[PDB]
Amino acid sequence: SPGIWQLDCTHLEGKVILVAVHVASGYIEAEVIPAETGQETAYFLLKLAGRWPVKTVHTDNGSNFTSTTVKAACWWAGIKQEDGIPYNPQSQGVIESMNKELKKIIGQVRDQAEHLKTAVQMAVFIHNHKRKGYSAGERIVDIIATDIQ
Amino acid sequence: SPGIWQLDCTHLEGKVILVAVHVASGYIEAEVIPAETGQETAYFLLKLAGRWPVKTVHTDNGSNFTSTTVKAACWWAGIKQEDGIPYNPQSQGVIESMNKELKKIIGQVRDQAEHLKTAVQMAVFIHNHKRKGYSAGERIVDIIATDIQ
Ligand SMILES: O=C1Cc2ccccc2/C1=C\c1ccc2c(c1C(=O)O)OCO2
Ligand SMILES: O=C1Cc2ccccc2/C1=C\c1ccc2c(c1C(=O)O)OCO2
Ligand SMILES: O=C1Cc2ccccc2/C1=C\c1ccc2c(c1C(=O)O)OCO2
Ligand SMILES: O=C1Cc2ccccc2/C1=C\c1ccc2c(c1C(=O)O)OCO2
Repeated sequence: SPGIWQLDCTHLEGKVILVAVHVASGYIEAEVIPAETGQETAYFLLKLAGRWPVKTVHTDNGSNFTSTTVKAACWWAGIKQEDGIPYNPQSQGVIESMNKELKKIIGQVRDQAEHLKTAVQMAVFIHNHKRKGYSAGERIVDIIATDIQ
Repeated sequence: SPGIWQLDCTHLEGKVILVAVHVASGYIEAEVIPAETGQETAYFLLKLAGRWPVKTVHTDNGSNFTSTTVKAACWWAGIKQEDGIPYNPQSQGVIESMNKELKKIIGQVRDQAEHLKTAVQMAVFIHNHKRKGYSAGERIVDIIATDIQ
């Protein structure tokens, strides 16, 4: 489980927000794209895996699970690509809650930037620094450092 | 020490690659932009500081040191913005070497993707995972984990 991430795609302002959550910590990275394609999802996973030791990804839907470009990036980066089926139903709920909480934060900051993408990165920052006690950013570093050592 | 990063801007294919290096580990994040502006540097620093606990940044040149947009982002994210002057000249030489090494990796992958931005993220991945013995990605997590405790 230190290597497990989940993809999640949510919509705001006619645009798509692609999120990766590190399931054990709650830590996230996110970006805005005009629409979810395999091309964009593949690039996002390549960025993530160069930054954190991503071993497994639960993909967000069957189009990205099937996408040959996503499978190419998962092969390149050494990621085991998995489906995203909430074989555990508390999964659907945790992700829904995250999207509602991210959108709330986005609305709390939205007036401080012109572009949605800036607001989304402000919300990533506030989410990862929030203590709840340790923050998600502290949790992920502690988890992965324990895994190394 | 655990919160110190250095900005570095290098050029390839008529484009600019903006790099942040975590000085104690060598770990990097990077992006391709059409040219270095305060706007893009500000956005890049907001992304970085949402993902790692960025306390101090040595800016790469005086235009980004002066930029009011850069200063806004550093204020928003809680980053101490510093000049980039190698009061220790070892610094310049280290950054030069990194740019040469990154360009070398980029050339090694360049034919595997159409777009430079993809090649640069492949190079970020190879650089962060290279063991030296620990990799930069391992060093950064160990340093920050040690700091949290
Ligand atoms: O062919 C491959 C192998 C590979 C391995 C890992 C990641 C990407 C690619 C990849 C292509 C590609 C994919 C998405 C992109 C993208 C490109 C590109 O060709 O630059 O550009 C932006 O989003
Ligand atoms: O260790 C990590 C990795 C990480 C990734 C993303 C965000 C924060 C962190 C982080 C630590 C942290 C450090 C100093 C702070 C701070 C926090 C925090 O609250 O997250 O809050 C104020 O000064
Ligand atoms: O005014 C502020 C306060 C602030 C605080 C933190 C980061 C950005 C901003 C910021 C503006 C901004 C800056 C760069 C951008 C950007 C925008 C934007 O307005 O969306 O869009 C992409 O690069
Ligand atoms: O702990 C971290 C944080 C980090 C950030 C970026 C890249 C790697 C790492 C990393 C660990 C790591 C884990 C498993 C590996 C591996 C490495 C590595 O070599 O970096 O190499 C192959 O299997």
